[PDB]
Formats: sequence, structure tokens, C-alpha cells
Amino acid sequence: MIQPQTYLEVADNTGARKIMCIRVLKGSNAKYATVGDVIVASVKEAIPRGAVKEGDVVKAVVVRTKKEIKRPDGSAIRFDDNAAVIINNQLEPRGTRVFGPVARELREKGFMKIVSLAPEVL
Amino acid sequence: AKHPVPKKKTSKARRDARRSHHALTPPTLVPCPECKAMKPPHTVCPECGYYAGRKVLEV
Amino acid sequence: MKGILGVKVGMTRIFRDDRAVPVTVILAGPCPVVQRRTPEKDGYTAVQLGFLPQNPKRVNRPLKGHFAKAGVEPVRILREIRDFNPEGDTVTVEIFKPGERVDVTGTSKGRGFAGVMKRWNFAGGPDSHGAHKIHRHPGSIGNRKTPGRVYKGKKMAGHYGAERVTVMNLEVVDVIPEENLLLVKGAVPGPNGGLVIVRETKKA
Amino acid sequence: MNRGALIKLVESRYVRTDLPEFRPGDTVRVSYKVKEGNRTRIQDFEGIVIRIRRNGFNTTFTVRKVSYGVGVERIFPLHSPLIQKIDIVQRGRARRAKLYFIRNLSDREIRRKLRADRKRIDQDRAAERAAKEEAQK
Amino acid sequence: RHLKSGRKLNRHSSHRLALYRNQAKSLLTHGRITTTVPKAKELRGFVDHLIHLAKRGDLHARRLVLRDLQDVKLVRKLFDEIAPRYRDRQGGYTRVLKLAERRRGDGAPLALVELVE
RNA sequence: UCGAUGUCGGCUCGUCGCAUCCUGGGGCUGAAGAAGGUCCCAAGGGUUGGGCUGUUCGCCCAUUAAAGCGGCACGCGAGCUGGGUUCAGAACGUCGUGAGACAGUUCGGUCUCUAUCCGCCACGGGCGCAGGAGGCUUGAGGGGGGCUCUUCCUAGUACGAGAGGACCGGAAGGGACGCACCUCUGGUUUCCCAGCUGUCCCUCCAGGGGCAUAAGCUGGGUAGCCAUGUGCGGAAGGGAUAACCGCUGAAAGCAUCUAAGCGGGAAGCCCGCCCCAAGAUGAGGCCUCCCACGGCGUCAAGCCGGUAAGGACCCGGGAAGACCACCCGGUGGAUGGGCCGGGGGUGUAAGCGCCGCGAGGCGUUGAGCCGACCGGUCCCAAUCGUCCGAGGUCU
RNA sequence: CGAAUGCCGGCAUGAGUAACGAUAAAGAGGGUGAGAAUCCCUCUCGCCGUAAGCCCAAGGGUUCCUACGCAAUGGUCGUCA
RNA sequence: CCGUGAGGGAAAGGUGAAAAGAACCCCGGGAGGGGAGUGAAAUAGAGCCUGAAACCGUGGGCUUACAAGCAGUCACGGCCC
Repeated sequence: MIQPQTYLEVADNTGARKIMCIRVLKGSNAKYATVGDVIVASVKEAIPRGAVKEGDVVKAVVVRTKKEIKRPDGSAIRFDDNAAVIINNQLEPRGTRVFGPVARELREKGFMKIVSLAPEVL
Repeated sequence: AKHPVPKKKTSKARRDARRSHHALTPPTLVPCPECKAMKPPHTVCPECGYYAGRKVLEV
Repeated sequence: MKGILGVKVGMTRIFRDDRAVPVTVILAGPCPVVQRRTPEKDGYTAVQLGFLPQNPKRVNRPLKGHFAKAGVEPVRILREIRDFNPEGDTVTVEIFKPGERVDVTGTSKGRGFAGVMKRWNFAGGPDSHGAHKIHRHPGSIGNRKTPGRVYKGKKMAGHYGAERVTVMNLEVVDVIPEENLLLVKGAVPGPNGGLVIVRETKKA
Repeated sequence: MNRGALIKLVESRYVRTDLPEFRPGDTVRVSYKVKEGNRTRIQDFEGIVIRIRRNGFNTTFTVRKVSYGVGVERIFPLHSPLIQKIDIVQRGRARRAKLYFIRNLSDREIRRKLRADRKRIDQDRAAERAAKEEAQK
Repeated sequence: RHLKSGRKLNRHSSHRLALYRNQAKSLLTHGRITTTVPKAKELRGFVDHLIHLAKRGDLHARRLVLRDLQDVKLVRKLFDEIAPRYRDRQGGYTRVLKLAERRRGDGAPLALVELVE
């Protein structure tokens, strides 16, 4: 459950490290975002050079969360952080890598490259 | 005293009428078998007591 | 309009296809039709069914052997089932098939003298900043000289729940004739052991 | 009527009697994973069991794993698409039932807080029982 | 909707326990106690449990009863002269009957509690 | 209205108006398509989260289908706030010789436990419903609810000066909101289990208890109550219309949706759905029960006294409940309590054996303890009883 | 005299309502007596312990001890003070 | 009684000619009653002559649970003396 003001760790080599949610792009009033939901977010801290400077305002897609994801089959999964991946408006990732696991919910949500690029889909 | 207060002295009419449901119910009693007496049900009472059971004092 | 008296027993989940489906089990013991209303004498048509069988012949005034299966009329009394007129000797669960959709009516749990902001979800006062005896209170309830009154229907505090509730269009997931059992899509008014009635749905 | 319960127990007929027993020790096992049009691909999850939550049928259990940077905690029904379940090291000998304390303090601090349970292992010796005497005894 | 759940209670934890105990000692001592109905009604199941333990008469059970009663003299009487009296009786070793009229004081209904037998 | 009508804004709670910001109809268009513009009909439902200021409002960030404008004493302080305004203290700039003064600034500054009437939300008592009962019902009439976005298929095909992209029809996903639910997930779980410190005590060791909160502290945690969890809902469908579009058609040889008639046509009206509901004194219906004058008035209660079917009281209780009410039991009984089994929580008790100098460690042992949950068992307790209550008015 | 938020007095209403003055905490068995949750005794339980324990100043002025009492006082009760 | 003090400053009359002030019995722990008794009188019984009103009771008549009110009034009709 990500909401505006939540900080999110980034899981790619875009050059950011922390972004912080400013809106969730679901409805007109979607309260929280979860895996596969896209969000707007300000960039909070970043590595010297790269695509993403501090205070750039970017779109990312939640790929891990702290609060569990329930599955149809009754099962669940939970990460030890909330992470996002940064994306360009037409919904392709900007980076070239992605670090750490990702939830398979992104597959149904049509995030193929990200999924390929993960080391492990949980 | 402060904020709300009564606005008019209340009629004897309206008073006695509020008290409509104030009348008490007479205590509910029955006769002690094995003893000539009127007690409430479900109670061991010193006119008698019970049978193979505890009570005041009797020979 | 099918329908049967029954008792909420409680819930678990099962697996379908490859997914956990929560279900509430209902026992719809066979229901001896003990009167039929006709439009002729009663005005409207329905069938009065009976449910929980056992009884130490506590039949006094409703001796009403009148219909065949007066089989000592049911503890849990008997209810009608509006427009419905079937094989006039008992209603089983064979009545239903898996897949079918049903409306379920029972009795929501009795919450007692509820607050507003439970009875209604009201916002309640701030836990801090502002003074301190109005945290769970309802705020204003009006304007001033016009209308100089409170409206009918004002959401306020009081007896909440312990009331009829019909939840609608539940999947029947499986039917065990053998045991007069019945599985649906979980979450039916009322507590376990509790009386319910179970009718074909309204999406048609 | 009489057993509000024992009725419901009757419905749970998707029970299992094939899974090794384990408890907050250290199992690892498979799944089922949909994708690619199919409901095929079995994938293995591999971890310390953090907590079993008992309730007959629909008792669940949960498994911790360190995937790359991240911790991952899984939660399992104890039933249904779980093809196999065989366990790694019945260690723990955890002094306690629920052991979430390891979330905060995981690394080698785990290892020397969750030493082997030779007792349960040494009865898995006895359970070796692979004397090949079928059609022979 | 407080109450969908077991065991009545006025006084807070520390002091309510203290009451079941001080009633237990007392019941086991004199064999007859006189109390307000509710108090009596709860005291019933607290003692039955102790009595039962005493019938099995193993060291553990003695230790186990000493938690609530703290007195060895009394605990003995229990294990040696009370718990034997049952031994052919399973459950319900305690009786509670109400009395007529209350206290000129606050009008509280009274019951009495007996060890049965 | 000065023998007092608290006087901005905020919050909470709403309800109304339409001159409509979305959403539904529609006519003009300088409407190719898509997207606008403009007016007409239409509030049913909606109308976001932040930064700045006490602000109203406004500007800005990110969204959105949309980010409407008003009334209700600039709605709402016997509901809260008191930031501003608005007492006494202090300061600046400024005016006055001064004492002091300024909708100019600035820092600070007491907002009252008890509701009598009306109103409103709940729940009962009385009586009536023209014999007396126990059930099941009908629904006059109320209330609730009414939302909306995306993606895809038709088809990149009608249309196109191309550089985009429909109508109609068909599918699959979301967002808020509403009613219910505890299987899952996630909380609490005040004594269910374990571990810990200090001290006093029981009994010296071991083993326990008190207090460190109204749980000493810590780690877990059933039932229940719950949302972050789960299932459902708005509908389909019918009817009458609005703006609007037509058929046939005179008065008026033509023309005209109209004067006679007839068709289309809105998220709007009515019905359909969910809940209340016969005090609907207009007190309804059906099923089934009990029926007799026994003794006295002016002759059917306006009569008492026993009754009948039934019903109270008293008692055990209940996911019912402030009390009341409701529901279920009362020995023909499993209603609570106890006990037993199953679930479940804790996570190998004490004692003894062994190992180590010892703190300890192993074994016995998934032990021992063990609330509510699903059950069983007459061991304990619902003993024994009483009081009500038709005897049935007229053509 | 009917009004002066009149003056003195008595008696209403709110009302069997709010309250009964520290959340340190009680329980049982015996006595006593017309009557006892409230008095005496005992045993369990809790609270204070640079005190809520002990001793002195000031202030108060018989509140001290004992025997009788229970109208009133004691926020209930009272056999106790 | 109030106030350190100067000072402030109430309330409260009435048995009957005579106390003849109610022995004794009864219920009650007493307080109070009921009989007896005194008296011309005891609804003269002791803050007791007279004993108004507010206010609170008990009994009796008429009357009210589908009506809306400055409470009265005018008219009819019923029931009661």
C-alpha cells in the first residue's frame, strides 16, 4: 500500500535511489497503489549523474511492497521493502537493469520487459 | 445551573403522569412445602429449609 | 421462485480449478410444506415450509395436523416463500444445482446501542488539537432558526444490527444432497447456528 | 445441527496426507505458477519456515527467503497446487513458535540462533528405511 | 458489542484473582460460604478445578494448587480429607443455592456455597 | 432584538436551489473524422490529494469524467476549534508638547460537568383493533439505492486536404461509494502459554506467590469485535415523458409533428430491487385451537367467583440486550456450571537419571499447562409452585 | 397591592434526577444486638514506608480515659464516634 | 451568627378557670400510636388558643388512550346529587 508521501526504493540503474509518491494514477481518487500500479513521484536522492536528477518528477511502477499481496490460489507474498521501477510515459522502463525480485502480478499488468529483466519473478 | 436549565415549572399533571410507571410490583411468592409458609421461589428460607439440604436450625 | 429454510453452519474455503474459494456452508434440511396459500382463499400464493424437525409434542394450539407432514411441526417454525408451488411433499436441496445464483436472507449480528461512527461511519472528532470531549461525537445536527428543527431520518446513535438482511446473487458452489448441505460464495448475514432463507436470485 | 463443526469438517475433503511434517525449522518446496498461457512450470521456493498457523484444514504456513537484496516472505495453504514438499534441514530447535524476530536480525545471527535439531534429524536417519525388500519380504 | 465471550468480572485483574483465591481458601476451610449470588456463581468453577487436581494427588498437582491457595496446611486437608470424598464423582463437586431477602445495607441477593456431599 | 439575537474562518454533520463543473438526452455549427464551440432538456449520482496564507477567495503542484455557483442567522461554538477579529501586558513605524491614538504591523493572552418543552435517533409500558387464543401473512404508505473510468473486438476499417480516427454493436478489466461477512490476509485478544529484572515472602535447596498499572517488562496468542482482508450491490427489464425527431393531416387548393389522431425519444419521472410497515383507530387476510350461566342488577357484564385454549410471574441462559424488549431452555432437561474428548495456544512442566568444576546441557517430552471454539456426559444447578385468563351486547 | 430582577416567611418545579469528595481493594468465619456490608475479634487480600510511620513548635481548647446513650451530627448504615 | 478589626447584627410571645400535664393495659427498641383517664372543650395534649393560602395526600361523583391547545366562553346533549 503506497500512498502519497510514501518513500520508494528504486530497483534499476536509472540513477535514482529514492523517489517519493505524489499521486497514484489509478482513478480520480485511488487511495493506495500496489504491484503493477503506476505512480507519479518526486526523486529524493540520487547518484551523481544519470537519467534522473534530484527533484525530477517521474513515473514509476510499483514492483515490490511491504504489505502482502494476496493471490487467487489463497497464497501470498511479501517483501522487505517497497520498491518501484522508473518508466517513461509510453510505459517502457528508462533503465537497462533491475535489482532484486519482482512480483509476477506485473506480468498480467503487461510489464514484460521489466519481468524479463528481473533476476527472479516471485 | 449553567448551559441547560428547565424552562417552566412542571405541571402537577405532567409530573404525576411521568410517574405513571413508578408503582412497584408485589414480591413474587409461593408456599414452602413441608412447612406452612410463603417464600420466594428457588430459595432456601427459615421457616423450614429443604430436605437432605442445609438451612437454619431444626430438630 | 425456488427457496428453502436453512441454517448458517459457518465457513471455510475450498479449491476450484486452481483457486481458493471461500464458502459458507448451509444446512437446508428438507422442508415439509405445511400449508399452501392460494390466490383463491388467501389472495396471493406462496408455500409455507417448516424446518428444524425435533419436538416434544409442544403443539398446543397449532396442532394443525391438517397437512400430511404435520410430523410434529418444526422448532424453527415455518416461513412462506412467495411465488412458489412444487412437489407437495417436502423440499430438499436437489432443488439447486451447482453454478446457480441465489439471494440469502438472515439476521445481522446485534451490535447493541451503537455509536454513530459505527452505525454510520461518521467522521468523529479529532483525536487531538481540538478540545477533548467530542472525539466520537457527531458534530452539528442542524442549521439554526430556519428550519429550527431536526429532519426526519437523521443518522444518529442507537440499536444497530440484529435486523433482517438479504445479501444477493450468491454462487452455489456445491450441493451435498446426502447431507442436505449447501455451499455458496461466503459471507451471509448472521451468526453460525442461525436461521436463514435461500431463494433463487434476481439477475432475471 | 449437532456438530456445527463436524459437518464443516466433512466438507474439507481436499485434505493432504503426503507432506512431511515440519515446524519453524527449515523446509523448502515447490509450486504451480501460471503464465505463458499454461498453468504449468513448477517453481521452487526455498526457505526457513517462520510460522505455522494451525487450524486442521486451512492451516497455513510461511517461508522466509533472501532473494537478492531482499527478504521475501511467502504464505502457503498447506494444500493443493503444492506438488511436493520434502525438507532441507529440520534444524531450528526454535525456543518459540512464531519467530519473526529473525526479520530484523537476519544474516549469520540467524545461524547461531537457529542451530541444528539433531534430535529430529537423527529420527530422519531411522526413517531412512530404504531397505529394498519389496517383492522380497 | 462487548460480550460474545466467557467469564463475568467486577474488580480489575489483580483484585479479581485475589477474590477467587480468598473465596477458595474460605470455601475449602469452612465447607459453607455465604456470598452475593454472582460472586458465588463464579467461585463454583474455580474451586471444582482445584478439587479435581487434588484427586490425582501427584506432586505436580500439589504444587499446582499451591499457586492459588498458598497454604500447605490447607492444601493437605484438601488432598487427604477432601479430594478422597469424591474420586467416585466426576465433575460438580460444589453446590450453590440462593437465600431469601438481602442485606439491610444495599439489598444484595445472597446465595450460599457448599462443598457437596 | 443593548434587564445580551456570541460577531471571521476551520472542523463535523448535513439539506435545499439550478442560473449545470462532470455524467445522460438533444438542435445549430464557420460540424469531413476525432476533438471543440454554442444554445436547449436534465441535479439521479458525482464533483480528488497536496504547497502558501487564520484566511474567505485566490495562485500553484499532481491528478481527474469533473475538479460547478449559491441558500440554510456570511447553515452549524447549550457540537468542537479559537488561528484571525476583539479587553488588561509589551514593541515598531506613525500622529500628538503630553496623557495617549491608528481595520497599520508584532509576540502573549480564562470558550460554562447535569436538557424541563419542541425536534431528532433508538427501545419499551398502557389501551384499542366489538368472543378468547397460538401461528403465518397482505402491503396502503414510508425509507434505502441510483455513480463512473479504462482497455480490447469490430477496424486502424466510414471518413480524410491524410499524418489522426468514429458512429452502432460486442467483450474484459479498474475507482470511489453502499450492505454483509471472518474462510484467507491483517489487528486486538487485561491473565491462554512462555521468558526476564528488582525485592518481600511461603520452606533452607528446588519449586512457587505478591508488587513493580488501573497487564511490572518482554515474546507469542484461539473465540469474539474488526479492515488493510472476503462476498455481494448500482442492474437488467417495462411503462409514461423532457428538449428534440417524425407519420398521417386540415383550418389556409400550397405548406405545417397538430387543430382529430399515430410513432420515436434522457444517468431525469413511475414500476421493478433491498428494508420498515394494519395505531393503514380505514386497526386487513388465512391456518389452527378453547368454548359455555355456575349467581345476582334496570338483564350479557355495566357480574363477581372458579375456568378453557392459552398467558404471566420465578428460575438456567443467549453472537438479543443500557433497563425494558426479543429468543431458547426449566428434570419429560443437555440451558448454564463442572468433568471428558476434539479443536486451538504456547513450545519439551515438575521430578528423577545422566553430563559439566560451574553458568548450564541432554534424556524422559511435541512435554506440561491450557478463556470463550465443535461436541459428549445428569456430577452441580433451572426444587417446589402461584397468579392471570372465554364464558361471547344489535336489523 | 398582582407586578418595583421588591422586602420577610412558607411551600412547589427540576427529581427520586446529579451527586455521595481521590480507581490504595477487598473477602470470609465468628461475636454483639430489636436491627449489622459499615461495631468487636480472627484469618486471608491490597496500600504507605525521606511516609500516609515517630517526636516537637504554633494554632485549637477538653476533642483525652472510662461507663452509659443513638433523636440530631456523620454525605449510606451505625450497635460505632 | 458574621468579620483580623473598627464594625455588622437576626430570629424566637399565647395549653387551660385550675396542671386536673394523661396512672394502668396494648403494639413498638424507642419515636409514635390505640384504649383507659382529666377537662365545659383534647380536630385545648404541651412551641398546645384562633388555625387562612400556597403545597402534599386519601376517599367519592362526573370524565378522558384518532385529536391540535392563552385552556376560557356560548349552545346543545349525556351521566351524577
